[PDB]
Amino acid sequence: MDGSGEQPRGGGPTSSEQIMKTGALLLQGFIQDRAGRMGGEAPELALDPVPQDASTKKLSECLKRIGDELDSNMELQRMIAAVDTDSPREVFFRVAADMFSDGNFNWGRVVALFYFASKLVLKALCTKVPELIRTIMGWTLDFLRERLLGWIQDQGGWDGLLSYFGTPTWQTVTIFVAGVLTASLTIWKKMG
Amino acid sequence: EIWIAQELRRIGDEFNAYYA
Repeated sequence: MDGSGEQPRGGGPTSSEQIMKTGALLLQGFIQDRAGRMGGEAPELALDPVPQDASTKKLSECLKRIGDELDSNMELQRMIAAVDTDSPREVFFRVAADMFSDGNFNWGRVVALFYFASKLVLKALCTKVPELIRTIMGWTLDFLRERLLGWIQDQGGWDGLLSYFGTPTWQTVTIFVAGVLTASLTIWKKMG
Repeated sequence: EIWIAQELRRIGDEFNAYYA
């Protein structure tokens, strides 16, 4: 009966928790893909069910390539290497609130945060500490459930992100992302 | 938050071990 009813292409089910669940999957793909650059520990067994979903796959693709391209600039690269890894939560909290004070829903404040987060994850991974890797992920989702979820739901899920992915004049977008990251870092590294 | 991050941390692992 319900299916026999008139439905415009699809339906409108609860995407509130759905979006949250998608975030947990997205973070996995992005981390797993980049973690492969470390090698492994001899996969005698391993669990490979093969990613069935193409949504997260496509999203991780663009994120991976962009994040990888954002490492070409040795200028910003060395700037990250000049960070103070004393207070992991405080550093993350600062940059989280920093790009929130203005309340600018430019979307870039999210993708920029992803690059910063992945850099920290990679750094911790190089220290051989899986524990912290799980902690950073929890913090990333923490802020997401805190306020981000409210903005993602409003835009109809990750539709906004899929529409934010442009191409023309992408160079300016690159400078935009770099500038945002630089700004927060400038307020962080205040002489020490 | 603190409690929220814990549940989310679990969710992150929930989906992690779902594909790896």
